[PDB]
Amino acid sequence: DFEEIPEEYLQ
Amino acid sequence: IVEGSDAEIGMSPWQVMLFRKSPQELLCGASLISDRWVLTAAHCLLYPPWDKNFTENDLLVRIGKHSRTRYERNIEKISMLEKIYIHPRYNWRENLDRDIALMKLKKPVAFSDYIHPVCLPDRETAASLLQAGYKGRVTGWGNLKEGQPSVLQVVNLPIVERPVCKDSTRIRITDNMFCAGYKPDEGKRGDACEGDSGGPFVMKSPFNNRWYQMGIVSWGEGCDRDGKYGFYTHVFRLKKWIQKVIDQFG
Amino acid sequence: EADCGLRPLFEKKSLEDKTERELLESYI
Ligand SMILES: N=C(N)c1cccc(C[C@H](NS(=O)(=O)c2cccc(-c3ccc(Cl)cc3Cl)c2)C(=O)N2CCC(CCN)CC2)c1
Ligand SMILES: *[C@@H]1O[C@H](CO)[C@@H](O)[C@H](O)[C@H]1NC(C)=O
Ligand code: NA
Ligand code: NA
Repeated sequence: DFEEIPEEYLQ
Repeated sequence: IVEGSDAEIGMSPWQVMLFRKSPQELLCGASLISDRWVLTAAHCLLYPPWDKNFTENDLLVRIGKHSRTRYERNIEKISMLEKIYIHPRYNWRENLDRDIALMKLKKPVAFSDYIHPVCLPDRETAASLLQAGYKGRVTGWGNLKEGQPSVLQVVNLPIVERPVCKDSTRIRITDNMFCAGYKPDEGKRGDACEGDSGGPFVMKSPFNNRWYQMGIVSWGEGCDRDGKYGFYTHVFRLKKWIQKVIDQFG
Repeated sequence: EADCGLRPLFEKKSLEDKTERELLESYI
C-alpha cells in the first residue's frame, strides 16, 4: 500500500 | 487517530514515522528531539508476547512526512538507525511501565520547514502544564477507528485526573503514565489508536510559545471508547534516563 | 535543541495553526 521508497534507502 | 482531523502542512515537524523495511509498512509513530535522536515507545520495538523484537537494520525512520503512504519527494527524509536504546526497566511483562526508547540516527537529519525538533520539558514546565483539564495534542497515521488516513491526523485532548485514569481500567497505573481524553459526559471525543503508538503528546507553553513533548502514545483499551482513556508515557519522569543515554552515547 | 518547539511554518513566521488556541484556552 506504501509507494516504494528510493532504492538507496534499502541498501 | 480517532475523531481527529487532517494536520496542516508543517504543523508537527517533529513527527517521525517508524517504517518496517520488509514488508514495507508503518510500525509506529515517533518524534525528533535533535538532529540525531528520535524518541518512541519501547513497545514499538520490543514486545515479547507477540514475538516483536526489532533490530536496527529492520527499520527506517521517515521524517518530514505528511502523506501516510506517498513517498514525499524533496520533502521527507529517510534515516537509518545507528543504535536502539530501550529503557532498562521497561516493563513489557505487566503494564508497559516506562514505555520509552531512543533511536540514534546514522547521520544527522537536515532541518527544514517540515523537519524540526520538539522540546523536552524541564520540571517547572511539566509542573506547570501537566494538570487535569489542560489539553495536549496527539498526532499520527494510525487507525481512524477501533480505515487508515490519507494524511497525518491530529487531535487535542484534555489531561485527566489520576484517580479517574485508575478507575477506568484494571491495569495497574504508575507515576510514569498519565491518561488523556474526554469523559463520556463531556460530549467531545477523540483518542489515539493502533499505529499511533510511539508518537508524541505535545503541549504549547504559554510562557515561551514553544512546543514541549509531555507524553508518548503508549496504550489504550480499544480506541475512543466511552469511559476509557488513552495512556501516555510520562516523558518528564523519565528525562534522567534520556539525558543519561544522550550524554553517554552522544 | 535550543531552537526547539518553534515551527518554521508557524511560530517562526508568527502564524497560528487552526486549533492551537484551543490548547491555550484550556491553560487556566
Ligand atoms: N486507544 C489508545 N489510546 C491506543 C494507544 C496506542 C495503541 C492502541 C492500540 C492497542 N489497543 S488494544 O485495545 O487493541 C490492545 C490490544 C492488545 C493489548 C493491549 C494492551 C497492552 C498493554 C497494556 Cl499495559 C494494556 C493493553 Cl489494553 C491493548 C494498544 O494499546 N496497543 C499497545 C500494545 C501494542 C503491542 C506492541 N505491538 C499493541 C497496540 C490504542
Ligand atoms: C532481542 O534482541 C536481541 C538481539 O536480537 C537479543 O539477542 C535479545 O535476547 C532479544 N530478545 C529479547 C530481549 O527478548
Ligand atoms: Na483500576
Ligand atoms: Na474514551
